[PDB]
Amino acid sequence: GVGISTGTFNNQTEFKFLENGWVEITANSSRLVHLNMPESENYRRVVVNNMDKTAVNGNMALDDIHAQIVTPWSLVDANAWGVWFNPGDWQLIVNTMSELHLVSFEQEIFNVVLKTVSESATQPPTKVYNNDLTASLMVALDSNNTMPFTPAAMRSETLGFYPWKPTIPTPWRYYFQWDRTLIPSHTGTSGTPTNIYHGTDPDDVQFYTIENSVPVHLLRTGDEFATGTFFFDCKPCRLTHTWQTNRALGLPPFLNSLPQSEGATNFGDIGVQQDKRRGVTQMGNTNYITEATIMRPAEVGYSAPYYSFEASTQGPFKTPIAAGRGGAQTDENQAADGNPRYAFGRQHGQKTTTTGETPERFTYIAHQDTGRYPEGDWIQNINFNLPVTNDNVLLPTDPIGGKTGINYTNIFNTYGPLTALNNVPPVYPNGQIWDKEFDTDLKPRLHVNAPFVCQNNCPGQLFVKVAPNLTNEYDPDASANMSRIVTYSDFWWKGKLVFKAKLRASHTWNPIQQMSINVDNQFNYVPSNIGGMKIVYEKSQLAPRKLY
Amino acid sequence: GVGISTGTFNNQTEFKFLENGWVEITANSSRLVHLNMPESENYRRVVVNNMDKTAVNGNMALDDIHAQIVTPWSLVDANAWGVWFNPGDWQLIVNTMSELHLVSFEQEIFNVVLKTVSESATQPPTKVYNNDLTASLMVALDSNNTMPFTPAAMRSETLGFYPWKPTIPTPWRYYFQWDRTLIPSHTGTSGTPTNIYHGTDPDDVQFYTIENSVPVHLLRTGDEFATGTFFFDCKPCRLTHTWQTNRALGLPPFLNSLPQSEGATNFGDIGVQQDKRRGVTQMGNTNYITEATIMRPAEVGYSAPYYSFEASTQGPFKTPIAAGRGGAQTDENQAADGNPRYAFGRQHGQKTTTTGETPERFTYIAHQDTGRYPEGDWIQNINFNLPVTNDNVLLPTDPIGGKTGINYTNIFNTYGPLTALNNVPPVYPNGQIWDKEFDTDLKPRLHVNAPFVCQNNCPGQLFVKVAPNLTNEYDPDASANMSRIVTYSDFWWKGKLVFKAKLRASHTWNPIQQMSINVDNQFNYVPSNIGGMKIVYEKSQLAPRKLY
Amino acid sequence: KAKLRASHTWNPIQQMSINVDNQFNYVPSNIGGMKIVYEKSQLAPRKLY
Repeated sequence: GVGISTGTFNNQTEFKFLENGWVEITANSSRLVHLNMPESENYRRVVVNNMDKTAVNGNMALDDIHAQIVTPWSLVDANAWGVWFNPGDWQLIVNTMSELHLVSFEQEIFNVVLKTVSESATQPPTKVYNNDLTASLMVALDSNNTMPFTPAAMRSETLGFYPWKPTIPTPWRYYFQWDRTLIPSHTGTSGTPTNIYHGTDPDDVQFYTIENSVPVHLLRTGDEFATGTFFFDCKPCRLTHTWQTNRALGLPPFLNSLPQSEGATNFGDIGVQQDKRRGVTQMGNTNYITEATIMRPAEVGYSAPYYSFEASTQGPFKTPIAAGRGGAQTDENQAADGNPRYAFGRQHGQKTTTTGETPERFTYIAHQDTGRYPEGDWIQNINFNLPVTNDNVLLPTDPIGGKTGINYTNIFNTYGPLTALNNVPPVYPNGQIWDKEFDTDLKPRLHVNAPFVCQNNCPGQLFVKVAPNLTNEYDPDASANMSRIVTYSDFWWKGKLVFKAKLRASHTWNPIQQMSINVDNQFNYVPSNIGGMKIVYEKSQLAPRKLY
Repeated sequence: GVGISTGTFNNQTEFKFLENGWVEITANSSRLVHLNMPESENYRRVVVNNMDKTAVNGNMALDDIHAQIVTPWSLVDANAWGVWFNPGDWQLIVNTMSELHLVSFEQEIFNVVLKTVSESATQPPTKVYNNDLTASLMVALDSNNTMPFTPAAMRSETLGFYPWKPTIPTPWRYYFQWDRTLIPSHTGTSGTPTNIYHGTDPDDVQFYTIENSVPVHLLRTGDEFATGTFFFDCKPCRLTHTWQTNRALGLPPFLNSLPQSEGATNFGDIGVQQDKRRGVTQMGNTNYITEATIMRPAEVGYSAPYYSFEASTQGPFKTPIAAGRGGAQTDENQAADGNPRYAFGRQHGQKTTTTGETPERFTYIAHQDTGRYPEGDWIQNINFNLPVTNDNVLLPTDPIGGKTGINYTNIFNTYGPLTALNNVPPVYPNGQIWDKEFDTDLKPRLHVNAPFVCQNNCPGQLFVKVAPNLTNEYDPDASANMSRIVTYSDFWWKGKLVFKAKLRASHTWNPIQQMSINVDNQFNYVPSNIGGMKIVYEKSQLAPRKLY
Repeated sequence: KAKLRASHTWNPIQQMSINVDNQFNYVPSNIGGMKIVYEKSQLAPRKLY
């Protein structure tokens, strides 16, 4: 009814321990969503063109030319870790569990309130907000996944992370087809390369509308819309990292001489010469069996061509890399490729009382040792004389193509049938939870943006829009814009995400690295005297696991 | 209730494939309709008289004198192709099906909103729109077809073609009886012909009101009106055209000499003289058997007197022609008679962001070869000497009545008992879907405006009107106009039209002409950067069919 | 065994058709010379993601 509520606020996460060390995690989340009427009631087709920026030779990485369809609908997106967990629940899950399953997902909309602004133009020009009890909110649930899938976590435009703060939805848009061609150059190149935007191929035109595809529900004040329960079928995401490289697989060599005194410089020693040892190598012309030459079962990780831009029908793009380097060799100073860098605003983890429009940034360096250190690689000739000569090695200090800043590791690629690698780790709080698999014949082995991939079907997207509120003067045969009453809405969203985890067990004599609070990160978890909150990122794969 | 919705937006078309190659097409359509209170609450009887225009000799085709009854009700009319299908569904139906049945039709009205304008006269004179929760909307459904049938597609006044755009209904009116007499003339005629409007015959006066004929429902905000399901009984409309003329029926002549080399000028030849052949003719005094003389089973198409104005009790009108010419001989330059010409506005297919009040026009040239080429006809004497003499042929260059611009084909008529012809094709998007059969004793064989004719009964018309909102001062004994509160309405219309089609089959070695998108008509199906949309017309009978 | 396609967008789809250019590739000549010109097979688009 008019003065009857249709739902209940709930933002609790529960832990229900089953038998055999399985625990059912059910995270609830509720928000207050503020929605304005759209700027235009029509679908647009806008072409973005920053050709003045890439007209300077060398700046071809800054390309932004694309085409998109601007729709009057808005999207409610809750596909991020920080929507469902606070740092206490995340510390509990990360420290106590070993693997994670994704079970189900629901959402609903209740307690709709529509108000109209009537700006009484005084000399202090005021505005009185009145309830419009007969206005409607239009809600479309794309359960068959007919619309193009747009995850909002990649643009940092999901729901907010604080339960006591009102949030906004994202204006929806999708990509339209275009053709462009950009020839690269460098600073000090004679002439201008081709920088051409061709247009649209008629064989690839797809124009989607919400009205022709999805049934749209009209919600007044006493109405309530509830999505049913979707059920996932996914692979488990493991909360442990591996440390073993190719240099630490299998049986170590037997030491015939052990140290007799304590110290960091009392080393052990194999008492056999390198040309008198036993074991298997893969060098048919070499009697040396060392730690770098001994045969391993497979290879962990691979080398990829890093900072490689590939061009296609719609312009250049960067090549994605599955796992980057990180650990004792690389810091914030030592720049690497493969580690993602997140940017976000005050709604998603930045300090709420900060000044300026510069976002907050961090680079996520994972714990799994599956990367490569490109400054220590080399090729050598198959003759394999051990004091190697100048013209028999390919070093990373040798120029490729005459360019002194390019070596062979920039174009190297060692992916093969012996390559083993790991899935991507979850990133709290800004990371995505699930993702959709590509509708192609040969599917990729992993995604670099989400730990779960719903294979057959994913949860349908939820669209929302304020219904048009017309005035007395309205002529559809006139070419001008539709004149509407200034209306906005407030509704309550409530979701429920259910997981399933397994409690970890101790295997070693020594303790394990855990997530804790100390004197350094103390004031990152409490509000300030004004109420400024923030959410700093936390690691997810803390405990180690033996690979082999 | 007040804050409870009473319906659901739906604008999807479904395809449900049955057995034996039959598919059930169910098109849904929903709109938002904007309705003002009427200008006057009374019925009027207005006589239109453009006698100053036809006072000039020669302009008697521009007659507009009639009489009509102006009612305060409005009509909701959804009898057009573009209300139910988008160009994708139309391409699917036209390319894949062969015939079309019309099954059922429903409509309903829900989510009524009534608002009053109270213009607070400030120096920036504003107006505040307030909900009137106790106001009513009057809805009359003429299910027995008592009112005169007025199809709105002939004046381009149906509902809009875009689902995301609000639409308006049409103010209802019907024809009243009058008598007029106009004698034609030409430029340079001595004197003035009779141009007289007589008046009304008392034997033919019919004054219809909605209140005395139809039960009227009163709808407040929580109310919902739903028409039941009407069921059609109609002949099927075929989506294939015929190409065979009278010159291509039956067995061709046997060729005694075939060409020996390829080329466009290596012709075949019948090796028999024209006075030595066999076969049946219909010339009792002629031994020549040629392709023009050989007997055919019947005649396809007919000749009609074209641009012939007939006069009757109520003035002159044009004579309708069933099928006009079109193809290799006629273009937009070569003007023809019989092909319809549509005019329409921004609500019905014109570019929405265009300027001016000039409508958009197109001439629909069909594919069926059932017309006539009047420049190639001739009569000749029954003596039939084959090099024909000057005074033995009637040519289209010979003047009829001494007039050099008139030949005998303007007054010719060859309709007979041997005439075969085809039904009218559907015109997307502006064409009518169904039509009512005349309530006369001898009914016409076809209509030139709709492919379906509901014979016994048709769907009843839906009338709508805002109920009167009186003020405190109201005196019915005073001769002045009723003073009302300025009120308008917004309601949602939702219809459901069900068809039945049969999937086509391939019969020939060669492919068939289809409807496709290419580089010419590419930007006719996508919005612009402002949101300007348009709907260009598409052909409906694409595949050929053998007549005999 | 095939599955009939469905319409998803507002705009039409590119189809295979006969026109004035490829007209005489599907009929025999006056001597009987026939030919078969190649045709494309993946005409309609599909969203990848």
